Amino acid sequence: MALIGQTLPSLLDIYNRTDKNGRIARIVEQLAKTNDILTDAIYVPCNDGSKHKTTIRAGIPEPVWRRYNQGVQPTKTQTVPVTDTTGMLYDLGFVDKALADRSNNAAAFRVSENMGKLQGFNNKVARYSIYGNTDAEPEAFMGLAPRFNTLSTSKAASAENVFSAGGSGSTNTSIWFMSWGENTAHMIYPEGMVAGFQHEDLGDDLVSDGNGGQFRAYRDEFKWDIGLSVRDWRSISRICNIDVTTLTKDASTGADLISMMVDAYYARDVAMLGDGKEVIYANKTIHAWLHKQAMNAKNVNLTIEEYGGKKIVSFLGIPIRRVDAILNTESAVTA
Amino acid sequence: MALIGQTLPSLLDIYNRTDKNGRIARIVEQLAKTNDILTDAIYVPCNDGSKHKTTI
Amino acid sequence: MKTVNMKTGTDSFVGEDGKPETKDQYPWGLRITLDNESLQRLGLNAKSLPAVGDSVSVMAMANVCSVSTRTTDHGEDNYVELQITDIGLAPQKRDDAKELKDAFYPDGEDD
Amino acid sequence: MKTVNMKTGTDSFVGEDGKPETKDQYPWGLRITLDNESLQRLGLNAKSLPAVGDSVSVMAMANVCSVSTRTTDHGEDNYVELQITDIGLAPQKRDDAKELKDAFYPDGEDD
Repeated sequence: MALIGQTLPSLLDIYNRTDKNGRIARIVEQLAKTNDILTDAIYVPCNDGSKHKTTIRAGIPEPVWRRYNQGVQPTKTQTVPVTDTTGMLYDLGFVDKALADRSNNAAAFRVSENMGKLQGFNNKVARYSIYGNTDAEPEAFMGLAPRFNTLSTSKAASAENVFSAGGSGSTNTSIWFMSWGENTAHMIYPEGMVAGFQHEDLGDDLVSDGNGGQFRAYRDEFKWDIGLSVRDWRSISRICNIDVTTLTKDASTGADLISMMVDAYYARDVAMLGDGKEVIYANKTIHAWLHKQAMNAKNVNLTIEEYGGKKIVSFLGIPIRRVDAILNTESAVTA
Repeated sequence: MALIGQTLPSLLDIYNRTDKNGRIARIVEQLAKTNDILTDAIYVPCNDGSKHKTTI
Repeated sequence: MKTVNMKTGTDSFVGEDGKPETKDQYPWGLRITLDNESLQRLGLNAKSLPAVGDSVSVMAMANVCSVSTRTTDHGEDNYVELQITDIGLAPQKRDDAKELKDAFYPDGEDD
Repeated sequence: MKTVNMKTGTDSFVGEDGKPETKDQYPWGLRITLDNESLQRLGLNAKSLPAVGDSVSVMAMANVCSVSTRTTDHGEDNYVELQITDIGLAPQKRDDAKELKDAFYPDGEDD
């Protein structure tokens, strides 16, 4: 145990994913443990080469009545830009050109690496896209969270509920819904992922150094960069809560339930016309929580025979999707 | 030193609306904060040149 | 260039500031991208420094400010977040000088 | 974005000079047009103020200015004219904290 923290493909791995009695491919295939996500969004190129500028409008006053002559002063309209930046990520891949052929058929190998690494990548993108930064950049999202107004423009974003505690970590997540057409930007060159390609040169070895270099192999990488776009803010609608315990009291009861969802829905539309559709996000747990809590409100509800309700996937009847949001944002609504 | 609450479009406007990577307009267009209303009404011209009398 | 806003001179005399006069630069907005300017010609003696502030229509809140020493002809640069009123400039201070301040808007530069 | 130059930690430590760090911003040129950056977050105590400077690789001339107050999150803006070497930031001063981060240019915006 003197030193060294190693990486790169080793015979150990290729011997783990292989088969006995042959086989050709890897026993179709390798399964399981990692969450899967949506978004599933739209991209956008264009402008400027950085930032994204955009505008909105600042105030629009004012006309005054004429008294058949009294006209005096002209008036105007103003605006102000805003924008923000983006960011990129990419490591790289390696194999030992020889071991890729031992046993034969390396294309399936690099395909396994493809699908898996892709999974981890997009996992990361969904994890950090929805929580902003005070860090080494891309991008920003939670920055629109803190409540009341006049210190920022929340309101239509921070309808929300309160409670939990701000001094201890537990537990209370959040639910989101914001329209698309309010894009995500990429710098003017190809889009996310796109890899693909290949290069076959020489090492470049491990640590010190290793004792030389020079050897042909397969090497390549997948690159990806993104940056959300406010474009126009009013599509976003956010809620603080709960923490699952207040939603235990409403298991079927009707004191502090989740029906503030309706409020959030009726806090968006002007318009602001567009862009085509909308969607609402859940963190799993809160999804099913919403189901079980909804099927039994003291109010309307018919449900002949029998329950527990044709999935949900409605309300109203805008489709819901599930996200991998953290299960602990503490309070952090107002500190 | 300037004295007045700016009537007319000072360059601040033309530089906020601006044009970068060209261009012509703002990506259709600029949006946002003005509330919406209806009315959306019915209109009529009224005898005579004003008023409209009627009686009850 | 240009009228609305600032114009010279004030003219920054012996012992006073130059918060006057612009009323108003308007009271709604924020600012982060483009440029400004400030400079004038003959001075007299020693240390001077401008500043800026803003509020709603009058006074008084946060600032930004800067520092310089004696020379003839200069210029720095821009500003960060502000509400809107910009009573600037607010120059200072001592010695005995009686001439000419500055004005703001586009370049500028040198040849 | 990006490396070249600097990074956190700097880190001013308790209450230090702030000369950090090394490698590199290089000493020959001139600049008047584009952007810069500086900000952070987790602090604890008291009064701060950064600076810049330059000459020939070491000593000891020129500055601009800047000053901040007690908060956890900030940032102002840019420079104008420089000799060329640009040491700095040169923050200061009193009380302690620790872990007080920074990280010095360029590109980068907010909102």
